[PDB]
Amino acid sequence: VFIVDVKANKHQIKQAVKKLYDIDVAKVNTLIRPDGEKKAYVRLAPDYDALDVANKIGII
Amino acid sequence: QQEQTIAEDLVVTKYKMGGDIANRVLRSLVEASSSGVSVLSLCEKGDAMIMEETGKIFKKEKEMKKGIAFPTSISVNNCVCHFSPLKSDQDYILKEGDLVKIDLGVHVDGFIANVAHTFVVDVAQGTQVTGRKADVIKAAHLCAEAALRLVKPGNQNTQVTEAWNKVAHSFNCTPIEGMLSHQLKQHVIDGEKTIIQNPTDQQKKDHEKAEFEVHEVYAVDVLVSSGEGKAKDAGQRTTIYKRDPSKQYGLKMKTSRAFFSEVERRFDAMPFTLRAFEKKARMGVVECAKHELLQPFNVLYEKEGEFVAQFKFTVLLMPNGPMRITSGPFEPDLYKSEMEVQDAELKALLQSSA
Amino acid sequence: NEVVTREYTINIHKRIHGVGFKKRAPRALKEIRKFAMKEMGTPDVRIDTRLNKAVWAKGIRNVPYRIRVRLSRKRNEDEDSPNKLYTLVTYVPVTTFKNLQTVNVDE
Amino acid sequence: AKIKARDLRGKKKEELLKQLDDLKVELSQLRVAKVTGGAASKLSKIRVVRKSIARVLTVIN
Amino acid sequence: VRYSLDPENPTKSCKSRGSNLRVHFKNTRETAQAIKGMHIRKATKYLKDVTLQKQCVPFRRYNGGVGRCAQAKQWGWTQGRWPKKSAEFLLHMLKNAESNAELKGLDVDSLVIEHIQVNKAPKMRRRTYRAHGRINPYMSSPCHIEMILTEKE
Amino acid sequence: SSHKTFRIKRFLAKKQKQNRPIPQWIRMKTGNKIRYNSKRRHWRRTKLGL
Amino acid sequence: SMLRLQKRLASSVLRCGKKKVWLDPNETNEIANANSRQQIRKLIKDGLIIRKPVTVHSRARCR
RNA sequence: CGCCGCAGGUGCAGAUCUUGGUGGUAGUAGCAAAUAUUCAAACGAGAACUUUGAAGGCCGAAGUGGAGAAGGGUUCCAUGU
Ligand SMILES: [Mg+2]
Ligand SMILES: [Mg+2]
Ligand SMILES: [Mg+2]
Ligand SMILES: [Mg+2]
Ligand SMILES: [Mg+2]
Ligand SMILES: [Mg+2]
Ligand SMILES: [Mg+2]
Ligand SMILES: [Mg+2]
Ligand SMILES: [Mg+2]
Ligand SMILES: [Mg+2]
Ligand SMILES: [Mg+2]
Ligand SMILES: [Mg+2]
Ligand SMILES: [Mg+2]
Ligand SMILES: [Mg+2]
Repeated sequence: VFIVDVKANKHQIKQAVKKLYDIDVAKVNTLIRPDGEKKAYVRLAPDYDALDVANKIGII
Repeated sequence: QQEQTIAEDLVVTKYKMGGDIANRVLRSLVEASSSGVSVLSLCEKGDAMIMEETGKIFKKEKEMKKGIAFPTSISVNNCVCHFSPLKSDQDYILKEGDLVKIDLGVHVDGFIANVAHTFVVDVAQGTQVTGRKADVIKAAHLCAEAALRLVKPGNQNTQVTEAWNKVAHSFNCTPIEGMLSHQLKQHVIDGEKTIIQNPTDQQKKDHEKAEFEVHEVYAVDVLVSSGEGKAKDAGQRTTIYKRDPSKQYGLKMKTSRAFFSEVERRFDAMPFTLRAFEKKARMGVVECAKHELLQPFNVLYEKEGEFVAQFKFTVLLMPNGPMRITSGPFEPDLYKSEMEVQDAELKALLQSSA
Repeated sequence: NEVVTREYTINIHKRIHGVGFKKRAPRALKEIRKFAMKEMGTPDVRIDTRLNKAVWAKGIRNVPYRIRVRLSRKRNEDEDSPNKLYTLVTYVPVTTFKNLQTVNVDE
Repeated sequence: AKIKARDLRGKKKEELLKQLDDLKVELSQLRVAKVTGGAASKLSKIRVVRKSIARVLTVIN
Repeated sequence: VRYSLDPENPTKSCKSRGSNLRVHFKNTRETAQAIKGMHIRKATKYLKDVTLQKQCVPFRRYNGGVGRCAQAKQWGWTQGRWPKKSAEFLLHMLKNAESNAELKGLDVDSLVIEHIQVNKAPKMRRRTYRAHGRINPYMSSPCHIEMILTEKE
Repeated sequence: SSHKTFRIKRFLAKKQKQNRPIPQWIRMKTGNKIRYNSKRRHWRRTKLGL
Repeated sequence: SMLRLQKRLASSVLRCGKKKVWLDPNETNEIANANSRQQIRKLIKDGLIIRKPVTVHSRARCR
């Protein structure tokens, strides 16, 4: 789960996550929060684990 | 009313041998601590020695649990206490002339023997270590002897902290702000009978005015800094946690529920380390801490270049003189200070013993 | 003795006479509580839940004419309360009320 | 340990973009620490890194 | 703080005070005049009787529309009531007053309410809604209370 | 309503973020003269402009 | 102490109404510790929450 | 501030005067549309009103039910006061 820019579409979020974190993502769901910030649920590839990607990001 | 105490001679004996184990593992730690070693390696081998020794002792009563009462914590010149790096975390390399501070705890029947010591590594045989770091360890050692001498039921708890402040001002040092020693009963390291050192207005009013009572266990703990007395955080992961059995909450995570169950099986009531688990443990610990099911033991830092020393040990209170079951290997022959004690009471207590 | 237990029959019809339809059954339990206060001298009266059902068995206005209760003076078991004794009023089902006297019930 | 525009002006475009990229990575980690508790030291470094990003971009432009 | 009617012997006197207490001024004034000059034990028993409706306070000044009662014949009056909130507030102030008495050291078995006064506190404002789109006040009338007890026997 | 435009939702987002108490440390600032948020809005009491 | 959340959760887990939810009056503290639907499921399995039967509306008189 | 001169947005009881404040009325009118509550326990300083259980009732499928449109805009949901 990420807080992304309000102008970024699903394609931009998909490429940004791949470039910044060197992982492959399956799909991106997008909503805009009531406070105005866009939130992206970024599902990862089956061969990638979100648990240890969260460790290397530092949000565990 | 059903809680156990030192009234049993079998409790006396298991205190002594558990303290002897705690002393022999500090001795093996201080001998193994040479240049080029890793603090992570030292902590994992120290806890491995504790686990096998506790398993091999008291094998005739295995309904209870014997093991770690406090994880092996090794802090070096910048960390106050509660330090235990993980495998994924960065390591520290030990160099020449660095003073390191090791805390350790062993338990039987939930009753706990606790001990710490500060010592410089790679010290040449028979030589002298000087500097502003060589008097903070001496003042802390005099604090440990002060606690040993005057620990006796019939004294006010405030006499301890004023004595430590007096010897600190004599040595031009100060204690660590808001450090608490504790009274130790069965499966308890956070006893309500607590001793404060370096207080302020806010902590003094939160403290309790109490008098020491006969036939119990104490863990006198002194933390002396040669600097100013500032302890904060610089973004290091907190590893040591302790379960709080008074509170509970409905966990919403499967991994946090499994992690909490693992705490119940292994370290149910006493502090532990995340090293014993780690990929799922780091996730399962933050949500339990968020709902205050585990009390974090935060790592503390000071300004770079300052130096702190720890000295703590369990002391048994019996009316015919208190006794020591855990001791740290310190020698004043190779350690001297540039400033001496000028108080008559302080020089009297270090001379006299029970 | 203050741990006494007795059987009483309360003329609910007598004490409810004149009360309106929507106040009859609630007034019956106030008169039962007053009955226990007078008979046992205890300010604290606890109506049993089965007796509450018996009073309300036929609705809010068609309260039974007679009820057979048992009054039990007991120690409060809570020293913090002002009252040393309380009366527990239980329900006693009876086929008929003829020739029924106020009797003493042993332990 | 700071970055000055005075000594940035000798740098080429390639290493200027490298220095900007490292600052952006550092800031993204500082935003991570901000929402995961972090520390007062890392929170106060957010403005310093943000100023450094502005400094590098000003010299580039 | 500056009381009115400073005690003749401040050594043998204890003081209690409350401000902006959310009770009716008119009810509390009548209750205060009833317990004035009473012994501390007698006033405590009297205020407990008022809440139980065994003794009543006579409404002498603010008696517009106040009904009659049989217990008002204890006083030389006909109108009386049983202000529960006023009796409970004065009971709290009496417990505070006697607690100040043990703190000063004078014994509490001979205290007499020599002074008691109810002042009007600043009004709190609320609204009520009337027939033709009108808003009218629904103000509260809180009160300050001060009392002085004195040792005498 | 559930159906809304992006412009309206963005407007309500700003009003939501704006409707919050002032920080406690503001009272300690030098020459504050601020007691409480005078622009606090409740949904039932005062309606928004739109 | 206040089992409004637990009664609401139990009705959704049992797929019945709050009329038909029976929380144990003796194990009030055990119910109050359940803040998730899965905890409600454990209580239902362990007999601390029972789905009450339908009120009898017989058709014997009609038949 | 007094004295010699100078200059006025220079004197209040009214104007169903303007603004602000406060009384008597007055602890008064009143808190009366749609049948209805009761017992026990828990938490809690405190319970007619909260919660749970047991009763007795009402809406009676054109509902006091389950969902939506417009409108509201966080009222949603946990915890705490
Ligand atoms: Mg969408
Ligand atoms: Mg009149
Ligand atoms: Mg109206
Ligand atoms: Mg209108
Ligand atoms: Mg409206
Ligand atoms: Mg004029
Ligand atoms: Mg005028
Ligand atoms: Mg005028
Ligand atoms: Mg005129
Ligand atoms: Mg009236
Ligand atoms: Mg009325
Ligand atoms: Mg009907
Ligand atoms: Mg509907
Ligand atoms: Mg709600």
